[PDB]
Amino acid sequence: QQAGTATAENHPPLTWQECTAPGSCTTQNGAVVLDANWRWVHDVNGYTNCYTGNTWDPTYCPDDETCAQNCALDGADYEGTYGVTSSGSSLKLNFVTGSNVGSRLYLLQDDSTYQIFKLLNREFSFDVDVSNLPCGLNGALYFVAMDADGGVSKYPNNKAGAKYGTGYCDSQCPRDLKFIDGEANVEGWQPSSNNANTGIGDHGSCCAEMDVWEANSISNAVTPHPCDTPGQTMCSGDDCGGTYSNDRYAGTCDPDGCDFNPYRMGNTSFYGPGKIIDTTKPFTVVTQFLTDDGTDTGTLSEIKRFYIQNSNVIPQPNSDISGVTGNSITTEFCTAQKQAFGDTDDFSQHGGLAKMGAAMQQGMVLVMSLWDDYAAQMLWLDSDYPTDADPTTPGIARGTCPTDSGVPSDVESQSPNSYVTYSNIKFGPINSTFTA
Ligand SMILES: OC[C@H]1O[C@@H](O[C@H]2[C@H](O)[C@@H](O)[C@H](O[C@H]3[C@H](O)[C@@H](O)[C@H](O[C@H]4[C@H](O)[C@@H](O)[C@H](O[C@H]5[C@H](O)[C@@H](O)[C@H](O)O[C@@H]5CO)O[C@@H]4CO)O[C@@H]3CO)O[C@@H]2CO)[C@H](O)[C@@H](O)[C@@H]1O
Ligand SMILES: *[C@@H]1O[C@H](CO)[C@@H](O[C@@H]2O[C@H](CO)[C@@H](O[C@@H]3O[C@H](CO)[C@@H](O)[C@H](O)[C@@H]3O)[C@H](O)[C@H]2NC(C)=O)[C@H](O)[C@H]1NC(C)=O
Ligand SMILES: OC[C@H]1O[C@@H](O[C@H]2[C@H](O)[C@@H](O)[C@H](O[C@H]3[C@H](O)[C@@H](O)[C@H](O)O[C@@H]3CO)O[C@@H]2CO)[C@H](O)[C@@H](O)[C@@H]1O
Ligand SMILES: *[C@@H]1O[C@H](CO)[C@@H](O[C@@H]2O[C@H](CO)[C@@H](O)[C@H](O)[C@H]2NC(C)=O)[C@H](O)[C@H]1NC(C)=O
Repeated sequence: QQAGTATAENHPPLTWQECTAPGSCTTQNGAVVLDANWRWVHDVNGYTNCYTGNTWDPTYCPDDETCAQNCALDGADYEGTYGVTSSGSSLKLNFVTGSNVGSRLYLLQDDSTYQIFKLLNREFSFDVDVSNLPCGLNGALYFVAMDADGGVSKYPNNKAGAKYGTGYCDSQCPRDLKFIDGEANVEGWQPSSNNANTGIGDHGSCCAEMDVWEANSISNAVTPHPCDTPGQTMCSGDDCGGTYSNDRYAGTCDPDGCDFNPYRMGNTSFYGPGKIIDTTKPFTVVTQFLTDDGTDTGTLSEIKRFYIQNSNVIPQPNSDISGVTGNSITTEFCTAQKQAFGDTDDFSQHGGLAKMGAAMQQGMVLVMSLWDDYAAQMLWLDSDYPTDADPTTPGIARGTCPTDSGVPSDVESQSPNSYVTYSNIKFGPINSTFTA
């Protein structure tokens, strides 16, 4: 994709902190950028769309390469079109703005380069307000093994780069992306039946993903997802696997992950409105990525979670699922959880924590997003899933929402002013970001 000139691009600023020890932190002046899929794509020599609704225009896009040469990604009116604002260390993502639904943003080191985090033997903390996230919505904060430059050094026909939010990948090997590896996704494009703005092409973009936070006011989950190749790679067709291929398990990435959602793990009292972590008010989420020998070069061995609300430091609750002990993600936990729930252990198949840690070694980009779910209505996060199962069977119930909830047309109409706000990001050594 070319860099368009019709709408100006300016990245909202966002501060965050690096800490060396508890109470000893310094401020980084970051910024965020909107993902390429949200942008106008048009003729590089004019203003005619290359893509409208969910249709490519063959005049500009007779094939993937020509399309990328002929078409430009343009700038974003962050507040007015996309409902994205920032102030100091706070980033607020509104749900519906006009016809736009949510957003996906990346943290920048500079105007052409994503910030890279090396998570091994480190701790990441942030504050969040999920109070205005009802059933069916997901405010996500997570890491993916994207290239820092958005692909530009590898793919000459990508001139837009990180400045325009190119290069996304995740453990679903998403095929909905309009540009992957300097090519458009026109040649095998199939418009979505239920989303007027989207489709699925032959190309997908795979990489490992550490889902630190997927949540609404009902439920949350923390979920690593390994891939066979840790960093960004292209896949083709149904061999991509992931949510939108014929078979989610056909590819090189684990689409399910090894998840810890306290409600799903048998403690419904812990997280939600008025609960131990009371989602009607903001709180702090701390996540630690521990290694087997406690050093920067050890193998990822344990992912731990603490919450802070009203100055009370509260560990993740223990699992109350038979056979599955503790409050953290480890190989033992993941093996046990898949067995107890009767779920396929695709996590182990794609290298588990060892491959997650390999991705962490490559460096990962911070993503903050807000979305609703055309495939599964977020039922996997906040309801009973699958819907044919007995909600009393361990693993089925993940939150309080009914199985009719979360249909995009319903929640976009009923809760347009929903939002998620992330703030006070802190990163550093274990125990450096909070009062252990
Ligand atoms: O007026 C300006 C300009 O508009 C152009 O039209 C734009 C329009 O402005 C945008 O609102 C619209 O944005 C949608 C994108 O087309 C669409 O691809 C994107 O799809 C999302 C999907 O809705 C969402 O569920 C999905 O969520 C992912 C999360 O982000 C991740 O965190 C999680 O891990 O995984 C989930 C599921 O995959 O992400 C996809 C994107 O990958 O939704 C956008 C918001 O509604 O784009 C239009 C262009 O297509 C118009 O063309 C111009 O003429 C005009 O100037
Ligand atoms: C759901 O999860 C919550 C949070 O983990 C559980 O509450 C916690 O239960 C533990 C074990 O009983 C409590 O720990 C104990 O505290 C007492 C008194 O301070 C101390 O004597 C013991 O040595 C132990 O440390 C803990 O206080 C409590 N945490 C909170 C924040 O309330 C709860 O039991 C779980 N509910 C269900 C139904 O499983
Ligand atoms: O964000 C990427 C896509 O996510 C899809 O949600 C999936 C979750 O990311 C994944 O962790 C969850 O895995 C389930 C699994 O499907 C189920 O069989 C097992 O019992 O529990 C796992 C943990 O909840 O799967 C869901 C659904 O595929 C979104 O549906 C999709 O829109 C989005 O692009
Ligand atoms: C981070 O702080 C925690 C909590 O103070 C430390 O964990 C404690 O470690 C001691 C042994 O060194 C144990 O007796 C306690 O039971 C632990 N508490 C908890 C909550 O786990 C931990 O060692 C610190 N990490 C580092 C790298 O210093």
